[PDB]
Amino acid sequence: ALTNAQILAVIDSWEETVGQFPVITHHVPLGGGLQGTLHCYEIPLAAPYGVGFAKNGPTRWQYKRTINQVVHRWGSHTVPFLLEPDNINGKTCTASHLCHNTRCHNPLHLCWESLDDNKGRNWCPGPNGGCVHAVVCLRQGPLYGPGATVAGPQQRGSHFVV
Amino acid sequence: ALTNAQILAVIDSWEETVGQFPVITHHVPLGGGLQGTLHCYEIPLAAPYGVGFAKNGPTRWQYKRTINQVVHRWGSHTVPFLLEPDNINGKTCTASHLCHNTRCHNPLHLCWESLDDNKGRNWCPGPNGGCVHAVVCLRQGPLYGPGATVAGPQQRGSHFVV
DNA sequence: TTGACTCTCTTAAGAGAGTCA
DNA sequence: TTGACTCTCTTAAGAGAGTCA
Ligand SMILES: [Mn+2]
Ligand SMILES: [Mn+2]
Ligand SMILES: [Zn+2]
Ligand SMILES: [Zn+2]
Ligand SMILES: [Zn+2]
Ligand SMILES: [Zn+2]
Repeated sequence: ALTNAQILAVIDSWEETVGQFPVITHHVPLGGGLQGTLHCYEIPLAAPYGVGFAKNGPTRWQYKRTINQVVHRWGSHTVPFLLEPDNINGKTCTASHLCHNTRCHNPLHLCWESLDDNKGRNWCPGPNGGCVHAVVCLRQGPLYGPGATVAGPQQRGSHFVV
Repeated sequence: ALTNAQILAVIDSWEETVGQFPVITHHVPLGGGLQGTLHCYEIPLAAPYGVGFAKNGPTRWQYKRTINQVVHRWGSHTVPFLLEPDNINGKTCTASHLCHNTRCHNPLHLCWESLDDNKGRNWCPGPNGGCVHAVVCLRQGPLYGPGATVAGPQQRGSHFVV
């Protein structure tokens, strides 16, 4: 809600509730042939999810609280960043999963960045494979690799140059 | 429907028309602090675009040919790949701009791959910066770099560990 | 047969808001 | 007030198909 005190109280209640989600250990590629361990705090698969939480999509949730007799609602991963600017360079700020695990709500696995920055982490080589993200990746992106390209650049005639 | 010879004739007509598009020389980052040059064959900004071409969206075009009284139509960048498989690993193949220039129709700047592989090239460090794409990038992706993250992972209490 | 427009759809990273009990 | 559902929207890489002359 409007007051900084009210916002801190929302963040604190959110953290307390998410802190009771089951902690699931995931072993993950870091890049460079190395492996690490992440501890994700995962929202349940089905109702009930926790005080204040409800599912609005297969992998989408919202957090809601009643303040001054009014309901206030947020995307479930946006709550840690309620005191941050909600845009950057004219682009909407988004909650970005460093662990690439949608159900996870561990704020130590989230950052707040443009949708382009967010998406791009899917292909990052990782913190031990050359990640250059200023807010560093926690793991190699799940889509990093050589790809599966069916056909490369080609011409039949002689009209084009690279 | 269309025979192999007829499909080859469609590709040849497409190449002959695109070959006459304005050729624009662009200096581009290759990764590793090096600069290279790409030559893009750019479809015009407004009609007329060239024989067989029409705009279906702000940055979308189609190629159309009528053969034996039947109208055939293709996405304007898909024509080089009409003799290739149209899916791989259960994913639809898409025309993917190695030059990251939508208006460009140079077939030496296109490859044919899943939409995820396609998107991922936006963040590639480039052919002289560590590209691991099996069909190699022609340039560093426009979105490669440290990013502009507004807020990183953080908690107010002590409920979480990474 | 052709040109120049029109419309909606896909994907996978993300969102907001309403209906009931 | 809190819970458990419903619906559609945004972005930026990509698509198919209709209408009229
Ligand atoms: Mn993400
Ligand atoms: Mn692309
Ligand atoms: Zn996590
Ligand atoms: Zn990274
Ligand atoms: Zn090009
Ligand atoms: Zn590459």
